[PDB]
Amino acid sequence: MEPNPNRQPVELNRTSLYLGLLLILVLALLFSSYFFN
Amino acid sequence: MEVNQLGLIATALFVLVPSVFLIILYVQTESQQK
Amino acid sequence: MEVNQLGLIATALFVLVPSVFLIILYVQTESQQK
Amino acid sequence: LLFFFGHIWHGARTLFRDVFSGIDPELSPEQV
Amino acid sequence: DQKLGANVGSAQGPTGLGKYLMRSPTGEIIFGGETMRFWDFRGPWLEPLRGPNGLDLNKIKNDIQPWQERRAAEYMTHAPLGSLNSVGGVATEINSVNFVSPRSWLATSHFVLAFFFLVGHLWHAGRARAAAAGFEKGIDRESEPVLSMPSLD
Amino acid sequence: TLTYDDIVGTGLANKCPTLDDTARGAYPIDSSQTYRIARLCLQPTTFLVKEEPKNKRQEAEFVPTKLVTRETTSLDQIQGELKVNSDGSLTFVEEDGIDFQPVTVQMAGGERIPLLFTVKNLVASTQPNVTSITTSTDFKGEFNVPSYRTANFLDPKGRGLASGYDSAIALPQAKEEELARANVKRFSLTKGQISLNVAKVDGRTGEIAGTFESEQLSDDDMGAHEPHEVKIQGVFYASIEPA
Amino acid sequence: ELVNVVDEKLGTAYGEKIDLNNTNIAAFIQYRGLYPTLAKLIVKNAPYESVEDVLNIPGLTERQKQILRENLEHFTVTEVETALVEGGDRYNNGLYK
Amino acid sequence: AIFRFLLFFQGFHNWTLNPFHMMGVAGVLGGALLCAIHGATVENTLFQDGEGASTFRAFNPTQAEETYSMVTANRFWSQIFGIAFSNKRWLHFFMLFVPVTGLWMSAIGVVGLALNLRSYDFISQEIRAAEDPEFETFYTKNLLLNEGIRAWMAPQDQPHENFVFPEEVLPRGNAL
Amino acid sequence: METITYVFIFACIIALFFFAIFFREPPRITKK
Amino acid sequence: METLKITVYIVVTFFVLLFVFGFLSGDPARNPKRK
Amino acid sequence: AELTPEVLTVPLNSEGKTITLTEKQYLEGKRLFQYACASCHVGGITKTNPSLDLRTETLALATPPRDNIEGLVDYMKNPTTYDGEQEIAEVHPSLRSADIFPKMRNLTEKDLVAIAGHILVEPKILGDKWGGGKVYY
Amino acid sequence: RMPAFFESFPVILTDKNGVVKADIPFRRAESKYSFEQQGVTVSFYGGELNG
Amino acid sequence: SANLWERFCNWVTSTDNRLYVGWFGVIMIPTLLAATICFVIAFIAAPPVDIDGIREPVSGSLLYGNNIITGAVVPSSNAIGLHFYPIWEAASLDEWLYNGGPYQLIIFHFLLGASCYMGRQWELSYRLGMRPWICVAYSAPLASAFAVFLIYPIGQGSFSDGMPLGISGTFNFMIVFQAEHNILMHPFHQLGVAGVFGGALFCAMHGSLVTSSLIRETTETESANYGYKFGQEEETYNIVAAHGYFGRLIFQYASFNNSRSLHFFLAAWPVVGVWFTALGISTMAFNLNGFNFNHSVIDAKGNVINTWADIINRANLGMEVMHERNAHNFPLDLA
Ligand SMILES: CCCCCCCCCCCCCCCCCC(=O)OC[C@H](CO[C@@H]1O[C@H](CO[C@@H]2O[C@H](CO)[C@H](O)[C@H](O)[C@H]2O)[C@H](O)[C@H](O)[C@H]1O)OC(=O)CCCCCCCCCCCCCCCCC
Ligand code: CLA
Ligand SMILES: CC(C)=CCC/C(C)=C/CC/C(C)=C/CC/C(C)=C/CC/C(C)=C/CC/C(C)=C/CC/C(C)=C/CC/C(C)=C/CC/C(C)=C/CC1=CC(=O)C(C)=C(C)C1=O
Ligand SMILES: CCCCCCCCCCCCCCCC(=O)OC[C@H](COC1O[C@H](CS(=O)(=O)O)[C@@H](O)[C@H](O)[C@H]1O)OC(=O)CCCCCCCCCCCCCCC
Ligand SMILES: CC1=C(\C=C/C(C)=C/C=C/C(C)=C/C=C/C=C(C)/C=C/C=C(C)/C=C/C2=C(C)CCCC2(C)C)C(C)(C)CCC1
Ligand SMILES: CCCCCCCCCCCCO[C@@H]1O[C@H](CO)[C@@H](O[C@H]2O[C@H](CO)[C@@H](O)[C@H](O)[C@H]2O)[C@H](O)[C@H]1O
Ligand SMILES: CCNc1nc(NC(C)(C)C)nc(SC)n1
Ligand SMILES: [Ca+2]
Ligand SMILES: [Cl-]
Ligand SMILES: [Fe+2]
Repeated sequence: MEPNPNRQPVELNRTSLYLGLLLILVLALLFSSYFFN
Repeated sequence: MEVNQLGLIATALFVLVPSVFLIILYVQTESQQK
Repeated sequence: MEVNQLGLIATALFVLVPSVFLIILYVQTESQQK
Repeated sequence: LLFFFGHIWHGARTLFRDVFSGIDPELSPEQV
Repeated sequence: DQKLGANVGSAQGPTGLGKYLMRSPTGEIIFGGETMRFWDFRGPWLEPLRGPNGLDLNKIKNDIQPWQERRAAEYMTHAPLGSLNSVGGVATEINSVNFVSPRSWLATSHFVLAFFFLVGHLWHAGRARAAAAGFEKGIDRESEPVLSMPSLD
Repeated sequence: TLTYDDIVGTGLANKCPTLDDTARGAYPIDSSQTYRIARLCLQPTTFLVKEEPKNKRQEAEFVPTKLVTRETTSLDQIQGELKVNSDGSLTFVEEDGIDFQPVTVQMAGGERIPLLFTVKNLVASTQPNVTSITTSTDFKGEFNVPSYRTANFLDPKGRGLASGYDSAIALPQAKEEELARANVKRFSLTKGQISLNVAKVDGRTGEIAGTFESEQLSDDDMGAHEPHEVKIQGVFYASIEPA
Repeated sequence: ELVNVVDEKLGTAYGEKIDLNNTNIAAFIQYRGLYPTLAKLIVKNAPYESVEDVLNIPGLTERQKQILRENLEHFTVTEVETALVEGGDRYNNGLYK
Repeated sequence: AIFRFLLFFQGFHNWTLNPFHMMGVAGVLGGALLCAIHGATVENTLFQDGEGASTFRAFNPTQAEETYSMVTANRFWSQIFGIAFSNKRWLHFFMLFVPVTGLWMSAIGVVGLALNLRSYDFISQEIRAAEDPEFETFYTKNLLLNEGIRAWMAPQDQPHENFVFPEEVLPRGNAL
Repeated sequence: METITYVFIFACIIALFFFAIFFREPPRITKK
Repeated sequence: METLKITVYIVVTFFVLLFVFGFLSGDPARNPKRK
Repeated sequence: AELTPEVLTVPLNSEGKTITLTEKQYLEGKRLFQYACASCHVGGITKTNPSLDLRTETLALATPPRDNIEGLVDYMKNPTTYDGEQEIAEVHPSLRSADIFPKMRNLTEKDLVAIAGHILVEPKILGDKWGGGKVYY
Repeated sequence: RMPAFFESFPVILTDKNGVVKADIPFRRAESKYSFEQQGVTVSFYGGELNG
Repeated sequence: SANLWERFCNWVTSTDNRLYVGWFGVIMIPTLLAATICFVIAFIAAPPVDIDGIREPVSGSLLYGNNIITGAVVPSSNAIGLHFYPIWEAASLDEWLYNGGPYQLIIFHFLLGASCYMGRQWELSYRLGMRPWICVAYSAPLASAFAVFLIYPIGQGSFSDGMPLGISGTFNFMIVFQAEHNILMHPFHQLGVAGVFGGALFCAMHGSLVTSSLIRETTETESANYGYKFGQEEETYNIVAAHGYFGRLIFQYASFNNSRSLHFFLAAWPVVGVWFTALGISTMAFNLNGFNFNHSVIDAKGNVINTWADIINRANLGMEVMHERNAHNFPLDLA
């Protein structure tokens, strides 16, 4: 097979990781109360 | 108390899954040569 | 039935956690230049 | 009982650090 | 038990199936108990009790003959159960009756032989096919077949 | 006439004999000559299980069900005296025979309903004044329905009535009042109703044929739960002889 | 109240003597000359309202009646219990050596 | 005297139902497989280094070339099983791992049976079996086999306990 | 809830199987 | 139900024929050298 | 701890008189008992009818008494039911039926006495084991 | 008493000399020691059920 | 088209297929897909099965109260015995699931396919020019499934006595087997455990000896595995150093130096041992059981002096006396 030429690499910088996690964790702090209801 | 049984797992996977996502990327980014 | 309440989450994290581990590595390996 | 295995492992890895990674040459065996 | 005054035809066993007589899957009257699995057994001693629908409750009720009673007793106490050291009976039995049915000896000996021979078959047939085409002694270091085939990858 | 081999495996063995379309006669009763039934036989055709109207009592009906076991349903070799009565009626009184067969049928839900389809101790009767047995000469009476499982039967945990465990030995320090019902085995005994209505007579050989309908209760499982009401429809064949 | 009729029966005459209306046939093998012939007659001849009614089984030879009279002290009689009589359990209750 | 040790463990500890004993066997059983399977793969994937049929003599005690086609073996299994080795160094390390790990697990299970901390029952199962008399699994069945083993053995197997179990107290099915 | 958990893991092992057989690293000769 | 029997039977015949007519097709031939 | 002649002293007849077997008769009986009984009476029980055993007490309450050499011997010649009210020589091995149970043809009065002696001696040695079944194995 | 080894154990009652006097039977068919046949009774001293 | 059928036969037999669908495969692939697909559904949703023919259904599927460890696919009814019970033999599926129909559909297709799987392990070896016999190693584990799934049932008179398809169901097969045959006391089973124990043993021996005598070609902080390239000419370990060590552990002549003789032994041992274990189950399928030393050693008076053989009998009686609670109506267990 021929190495498909439509692929690029993927990236996530450290700051994005942080901004990401901050969002996941707090949403979790916001919705857990309603999940346990 | 009288809470929901699935609440714990709903909260656990709600945090783990997407966090595990980001982390997989960040680490694979971080280790890209040059 | 009359099972353990934590059984579900014990099994879930028992599978997720280490699988997530391997996966983080494999992908960061896989993306190393050269 | 699990730690025993660690001891046997790490100990060995200390007395055989040299041969770790593999061995090499000659063909001496029987004949002091 | 029939001699003790029990009505075999209507006797109900622990499970509600029929201590002495029950029905097979296609309707025929057979002996009850774990023996329901052997309802395909036919034999001189037992046939005269069979009717057009299987065991006849009337013959069983008054046509059983003594020679049959003792035949059933003989055969009951000579089932093909025994140990290697020839101790007739169930594995938990006591020593005394030194016996192992000829039918057990024959059957086992011949299953072993029959088996190993099937291995023998596979073995000698596998050798013959490699011998013919000619490689039953190794892959030609030079022309290694696999090496000329595309990578399945 | 078919020997055993001529029936084996055909399922034919679980079928009460039949009379031809011709045989629609009448058999005579001497009333001064004892008679007996040399062979009564009952073949089920349908098993209907009355459904529990849920809490909303709205009147419940019987529903068809699938026969999950196989062709092992028929009762055969029934026998007893067919005494003639003062008023000129006839009452059959069974003595012995393959008078019961454990049957199991499934339902809409998937529920298996086991019953001990039987006619033990039958006491069937007819109309007063019955000189000769004509087509449709109704027989009606009761019988006994003994517990499905007998005294010695042990549940999956070893508990039994005549034998077995005293309690839930798997839960050594559990409260017992709640388990009461399932540890203490009870042996149920009940009555049943059946009616054999003739359709084919044959005074010649004295062998009548017909169809029956009987009702009884199903297994209560050593009294662990309530029994279901069952109705059973099929056909029968009887051999009347002076004797 | 739910009670195990059998374990309860063991608190009555049954449980102390051969019950002519319930006890299984093999029980008669513990007394001289009762087993085969008589035990069958006793069991076969339905329930009894009183131990003596046994002496009344139709046909009993004069000698049998003699023997019966001798062993009456070992018999009793109680309400017929279905759990113990159903299934023909009195001719074979599933117990052997 | 060892077979009773086995029977005992079934009967009293219901050892066969233990996660660790299972791993144990998966390893010993699985280890005796690698053994057999690797051996045959080698003997029937050999190069010809002799003119005889008895290819045993055709072996170079003094290294040099691989005596069997590692490349052919790979393709074989890769087409019959779907998966196949391709790194003798790993294939051989794997062979150390499988049975040594198995036995280690079977040990832990026993270290737990010392305190009697066994894997005897499944509570959810027992609870349903109590309330409902028609529920039956191959598990409940087994537990009854254990009861019999314990009741009929305990007497002559634990003499110091001067056990006396009246015939009427001995658990037994019908007829047997 | 338990049934679902048992079937899920099973379904996951079969998925693994697939990928392992059909998406392994092609096994390359000599050069490496 | 009497149908399924028929179908199953057909289906098994197919494959069993495919099998016999297979090794029959000069199978010894198929292999690396001597054929 | 041995098979003394004290143990081999078993009741000969109903009137108390006894006989003393010898280690030869014993072994011989034991061999004969295996040759023509074990088949169904292994260990003192009765496979084709577990309700009647060879326990001495069981034989005592038999009818007539079969708990002595004389008794058992008669039995091996003309067998009866526990109440004696019926001869069963047709479905039970015995001398009067050796044509039907060949194993009983060789058997001579000397042999019958040994077999009988064995039955009274065994429970003396084994005890409860002899009568009961698997419960005692 | 129940030896630690046993998950489940039978109810057997003996006197001082260790003679089996009463028990809870499995197969009642021939029970000689059922609590019923023996008139077994129980009395308590000290505690909730005292007296 | 060089000729359709001519082509078909070239594909089937093609050695260029990712998975070698062979001639044997044409039978294998379908039978194995049926066995597998029916099993998975059964194990998950099948309803209770009257295994012992006494109308006492044993539910063994997940959705009906079982977990992975307890759950299983239950054997066909005993009412059925050895009779063939194809779906088209039942008034309905409801009837078929109750008498354990799925069991037969599974065992028959599996045993069928697992054989062809052997037939295939030959074929591919042929199309590739390699010596046969690998398939002969696989004859042992197969000959076992056969013994446990078919021979034993034929011998015992019913498929209901075949090993169940589940974890606990298997322990049941074992515990009961032991009680009725006293297998632990049978030569063939012992040879079986020697082969299995031995196998695992040797598997560890080889595995270690070799792995421990690998020629160094790797860094101190690099997987020692990389020191091997797929498609090497020379060996990756010093089989002379290996033999040098092992010969000194025990003693020289008690150690292998011929890799070919080593590997033959390595294969021969387990396969031969398991062959006997399979012949054991196939032999005790006709009631020729293990040694019965019950009451052998007796003292000077005649008293019975117990041996461990007797303590084993008690444990066996417990199993005998309790298995199949309600299935027996008579004294002797002849079935
Ligand atoms: C990778 C390569 C692997 C290669 C593996 C090769 C394995 C080869 C196995 C080969 C052969 C197995 C042979 C079995 C022979 C059985 C002989 C036998 O049954 O003979 C039966 C006789 C009789 O036993 C006697 O049986 C007797 C009585 O029966 C009776 O006799 C009485 C009167 O005498 C009464 O009449 C009584 O009622 C009646 O039942 C008495 O009870 C005696 O007391 C009792 O001792 O046998 C005895 O005594 C026997 C004492 C036997 C010890 C047996 C060991 C057997 C197998 C061991 C395998 C070990 C493997 C180790 C491997 C290690 C590393 C690999
Ligand atoms: C690829 C091989 C294959 C094989 C070997 C089998 C084999 C079997 N299946 Mg199966 N099956 C398969 C694929 C296969 N199946 C597929 C793909 C499906 C999905 C549809 C099924 C679905 C299925 C079901 C649903 C059932 C089976 C069942 C069975 C068993 C049936 C027993 C029987 O009566 O039929 C055997 C029939 C014969 C032996 C007769 C064929 C005779 C042939 C050789 C010759 C006929 C002569 C011909 C007319 C002359 C030739 C002339 C020439 C000029 C061409 C049997 C072991 C049943 C079962 O498991 O019961 C327990 C069952 O219920 N199968
Ligand atoms: C809905 C439904 C159906 C649900 C569930 C169904 C169900 C019942 C599932 C059961 C599964 C289950 C839970 C099982 C429990 C047991 C278990 C998995 C325990 C796991 C934990 C465990 C044992 C830990 C430690 C012990 C241990 C290391 C075990 C290892 C086991 C193992 C994988 C062994 C390997 C076996 C094996 C086939 C190796 C093949 C190797 C290879 C392909 C050989 C071919 C080959 C040979 C050569 O010589 C060469 C040269 C080459 C080149 C080559 O290729
Ligand atoms: C009643 C039956 C009804 C059946 C209906 C189906 C008919 C047949 C086939 C098509 C259906 C899809 C099949 C998927 C194929 C595949 O993945 O392999 C694709 C590869 C690629 O090659 C290949 O693919 C080539 C083409 S290409 O890559 O598609 O272009 C093609 O030319 C070549 O011949 C081929 O080998 O094919 C093979 O190597 C042959 C595989 C055989 C199948 C295996 C079955 C094994 C069962 C095992 C049991 C366990 C598993 C249980 C799972 C539930
Ligand atoms: C509860 C619930 C749920 C859940 C579920 C889940 C979570 C799932 C998952 C799932 C998954 C995650 C799955 C997966 C799958 C996979 C598959 C299905 C695969 C396959 C494969 C194949 C098939 C391959 C191939 C092969 C092999 C391997 C071998 C050989 C042969 C062949 C070739 C065949 C839902 C949501 C629905 C809804 C309702 C509820
Ligand atoms: C007791 C009952 C006995 C019944 C016997 C029934 C026999 C029925 C058919 C016999 C058929 C022989 O059939 C003939 O075989 C040869 C191989 O030898 C096939 O030839 C075949 O093999 C070659 C390779 O050798 C392929 O390249 C070719 O495409 C293929 O067709 C013929 O195409 C086929 O027609
Ligand atoms: C090559 C190392 N020597 C060696 N020797 C032996 N000898 C026995 C007897 C254990 C097979 N085994 C091995 S490991 C299969 N290796
Ligand atoms: Ca309901
Ligand atoms: Cl059962
Ligand atoms: Fe190797």
